Amino acid sequence: LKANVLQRLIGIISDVNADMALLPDVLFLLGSLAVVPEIKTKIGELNGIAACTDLLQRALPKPNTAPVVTNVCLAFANICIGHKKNTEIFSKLGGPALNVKVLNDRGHEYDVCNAASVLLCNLLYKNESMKKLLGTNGAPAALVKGLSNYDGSEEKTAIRCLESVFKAISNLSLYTPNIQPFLDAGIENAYSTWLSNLSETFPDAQLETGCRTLVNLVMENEENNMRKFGVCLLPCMAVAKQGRTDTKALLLLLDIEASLCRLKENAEAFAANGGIETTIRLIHQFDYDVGLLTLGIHLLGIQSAVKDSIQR
Repeated sequence: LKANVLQRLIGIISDVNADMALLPDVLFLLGSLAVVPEIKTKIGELNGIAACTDLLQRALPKPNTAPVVTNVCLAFANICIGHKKNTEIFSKLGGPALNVKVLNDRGHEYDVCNAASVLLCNLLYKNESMKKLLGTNGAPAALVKGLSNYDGSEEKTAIRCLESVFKAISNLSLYTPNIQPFLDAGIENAYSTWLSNLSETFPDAQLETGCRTLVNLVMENEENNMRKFGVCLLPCMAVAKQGRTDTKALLLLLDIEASLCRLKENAEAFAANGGIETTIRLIHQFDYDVGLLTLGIHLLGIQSAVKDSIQR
């Protein structure tokens, strides 16, 4: 305080002609000092969040700003997390919408997408205020857009990105209010594209994180919703032929199917696409797995009702 460190960082952030190589590090340090709850509030008070929102605004359309945009987003995440007073200064500055803008306008950039998604989650934490706002802010859509924009790349950047987009989606869905938005946004069509573009090379850990949400999306037996996510059957099934050994991944993949196959339209599709054949091929390899057995026979139990299936 006596050396006016915060004001100095804050000033460099404000200097329209700041050194573009140093500024990432400036942003990172500011956010880091928020670790001491005193300085966190005092950044808010010393008009830091404003200097940061201004910088995000004048940096979004510029090129060669990826380091700057990610770090400002993260700084926001470390400054606002469970800090109502600082969260409110952010909201009154229109920061939620900025976040969504960052996802919508710069989802192609892996480091950026990642940081923006972290910000979202860091706001939702504790602040219900934040929960509702983002569901309406158009955030749900942006996330979905990103999922549907995944290129199936397998670089750490990309991977970490997804794991963060998915994390956001989940922490949003946590609030029942913000579920429906996602459905209007067409999450179903995105998940489908994701699975349909996946590879056997694709990391199993991610598959989990992903499917884990789908699982919840389709958990209840709302007939219409099963119809809604019907697009997710044939790709869920193609991805289970691939030949993985992650039991915890396959459990989800089949749980998706089991939920879905509570609809005769999908049960039949399952059957017609050699679902039952591949289900027993799977059950065999993994018959040590108490759960994947429990779910594979349950998934066959539906098929006694289906026609021309007992024969199959």
